[PDB]
Amino acid sequence: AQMSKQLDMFKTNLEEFASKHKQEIRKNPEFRVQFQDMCATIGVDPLASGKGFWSEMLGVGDFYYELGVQIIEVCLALKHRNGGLITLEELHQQVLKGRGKFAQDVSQDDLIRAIKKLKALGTGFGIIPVGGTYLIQSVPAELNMDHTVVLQLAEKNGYVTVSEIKASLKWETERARQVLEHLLKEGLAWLDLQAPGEAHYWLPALFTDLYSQEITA
Amino acid sequence: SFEWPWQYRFPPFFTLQPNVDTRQKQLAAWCSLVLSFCRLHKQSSMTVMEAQESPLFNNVKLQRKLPVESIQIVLEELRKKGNLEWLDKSKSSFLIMWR
Amino acid sequence: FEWPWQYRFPPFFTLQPNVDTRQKQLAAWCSLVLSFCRLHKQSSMTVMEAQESPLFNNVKLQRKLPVESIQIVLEELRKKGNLEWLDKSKSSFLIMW
Amino acid sequence: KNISEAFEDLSKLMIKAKEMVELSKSIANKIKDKQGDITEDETIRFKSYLLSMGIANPVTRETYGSGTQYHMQLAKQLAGILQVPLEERGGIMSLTEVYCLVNRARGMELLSPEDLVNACKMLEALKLPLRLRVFDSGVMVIELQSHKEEEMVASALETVSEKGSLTSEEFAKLVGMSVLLAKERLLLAEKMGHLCRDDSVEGLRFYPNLFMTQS
Repeated sequence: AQMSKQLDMFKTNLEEFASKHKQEIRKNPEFRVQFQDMCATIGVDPLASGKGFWSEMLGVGDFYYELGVQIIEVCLALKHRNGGLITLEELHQQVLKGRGKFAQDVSQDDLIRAIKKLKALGTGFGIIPVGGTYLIQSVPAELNMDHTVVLQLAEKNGYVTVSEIKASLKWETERARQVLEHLLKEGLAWLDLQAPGEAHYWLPALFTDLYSQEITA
Repeated sequence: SFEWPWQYRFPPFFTLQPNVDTRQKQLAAWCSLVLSFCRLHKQSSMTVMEAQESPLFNNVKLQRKLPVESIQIVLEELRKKGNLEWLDKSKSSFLIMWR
Repeated sequence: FEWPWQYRFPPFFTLQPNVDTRQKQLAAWCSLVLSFCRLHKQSSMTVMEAQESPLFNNVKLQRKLPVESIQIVLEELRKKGNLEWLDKSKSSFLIMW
Repeated sequence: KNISEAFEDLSKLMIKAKEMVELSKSIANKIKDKQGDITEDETIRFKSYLLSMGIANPVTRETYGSGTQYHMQLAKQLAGILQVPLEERGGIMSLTEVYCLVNRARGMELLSPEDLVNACKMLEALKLPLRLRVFDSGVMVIELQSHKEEEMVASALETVSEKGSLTSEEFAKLVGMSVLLAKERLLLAEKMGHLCRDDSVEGLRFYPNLFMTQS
C-alpha cells in the first residue's frame, strides 16, 4: 500500500511527459531507441504488456504490437516464395510498402524489437546472423552451425555450389550434400542444373527479386 | 497488365525440382504462366516445337530454358486439369482452353 | 533368396525416432545383412564399399541408408557377435555364420 | 526547444521510475513467508503494481503470486472470442494465428505477445472451454475443450493409408488445415506409433507404421 500512492504520481509524471512528447516517439527513431535503451538499464519492459503505463501513455505498445502483426503477414504472404526465410532488408521494404507512402517510418531496429517479442509466442520466429545483417525466420526449421555457414556463403550471389562449399569450408562431399539436401527438403533452396560448371543451389531469400507481392495473402 | 511472375525471373524455375512440395509449387506456377501467356497473345493452340522455343519457356538473357521433358510434364498437368486437349496421337501439337 | 519387403519400404532407409519402431527396424536391418554375404560370399569390406552395395543402397530405386545410421546397424551386429574390425579409426569389418 | 527538451525530460521521467524499481524488489524482500496453496490477495495488488510498471516479474516471487488479475480476466474475454474461430478450423489454432486474429479485430490497445501467452497459460486452470498446449517442437497451440488430438491420430492414419503416404503439405490440403499443424499431427501419430517416416530430398513423407504389422 506504500508505493500505491507514488504509483499514480508516476502516472501524472508520465501523462505530462506523454502530452509534451507523444509525436516525438513517431517523428524520431533514435528517440524510441533512446527511450527503450533507458528502460532496459533500469529493468523495465515497455513492451511486455499493453496494459503497462508506457504502453497506454506513450502508444509504444500498440506501435510495436501492430508492427508484429505486420511482420507476421508479410512473412506469410511470401512463405511460398522463400520457404519462410527472409532478409531483414526485403522484410523492411515490404513492411513500408504495406504501411503506405503517407508516412509512418519504421527502421530495421524496430523490426528486430518486434521480432524478439514475437518469440514469446513460442516456436516460429528466429533471428539469424548472416554476413553484415540478419535473416528473419518465420516457419520453424533447423539451423545447424552447418546450415548457417552455408547460408553465409550464399549471401553474395544468392546461390551456392558443392565446390564453393568444399573450397572454403574444407568439408568432404558428404557433409556438403546433406546440408544442401536439408535446405531443399525445407523449401529453402532450389536446384539449378543449367549453370556453368555444376549444380547451383539458389536460396530465394537471398537473390533479389521482390517484384509485386500480390494475391497470395 | 500481363506480368512475368517472379519465378520466370528465377533460374531454378527452369529445372524440375527434387523436392516434391516445391515441384508441386513450381508446376502450379508453370500451369498458370502458360495459361495467361496464351490469353495475352490470344493463342488457343500451338505446337510443342514452337512452345519449346517461344519466350514462354525460353529465357534468353537469364540463359535458361524449360527442357522439353519437363515442358511435357506441365502440358500434361494442364491436360490433367482440363485446360489442354492434344490434337495428336503423337502429342506434337496442342489446343489450350480457358475451360 | 528373397529381399525382405522391408527393403521395398522407403522408411526402412531412414533411422526412425520412435523407440518401439527403431528396434523393429534394426532387428530386420541386422538380419538382412546376415542373409546377404550369404548369397555373395564376401566377408571383408569397409564403410564406403558396403554403401555402393545393394543391401545398403537401393540405387535404381530411390534411397540410401545415411552415414551414422549404417554405423548403428554395424554396432548392433558386433554386440550381436557377428562382426570384427580391421582398423582403429572405424571403417572395415568381417561377418560370421 | 524540442530536439533538445525531450531528452532532458526523459531522464527526469526515468530517474523517477528508477525509484519505482528500487522499492519494489524491496517489497519482494518483505515476503519471508513460508507456505503456498489457496490464492491470496495482498499479492494481487503487488502484481498490478509490476504490470503497470514493466517490471512485471515475480520471476522469483512466483511461489509468491501466480500470473495476473488482468490476465485472468483477459483469458476469460479470450475464451469468448476464440470459440467460433476455433470451431471453423477443427478446434485448434496456432498461438501466432491467434495473436494475429485477436489483435487484428481491435485497431488499438492491442495485446502484447506476453499478454496473450499469460492469458492463455491460465486458461486451463480456469476450467475454460479451450486450452493452451505446447508441442515437442515448442510450438504453442490453442485448442477446444471438446476437441482431442489423440482421437485425431486415428483419422490421420486412415487418410495416410488411403493415400499411400503423405507429406505434411500433402496432408495439409487433404484435411484442409495449416501446414504447421498437419506436421504436428503427423508427428504425434509417429510418436504414438501409428506412423513412420521417410526422410529425403523429396521431403519428409509419413507412411503407415508397417514395422508393427508383418514384421
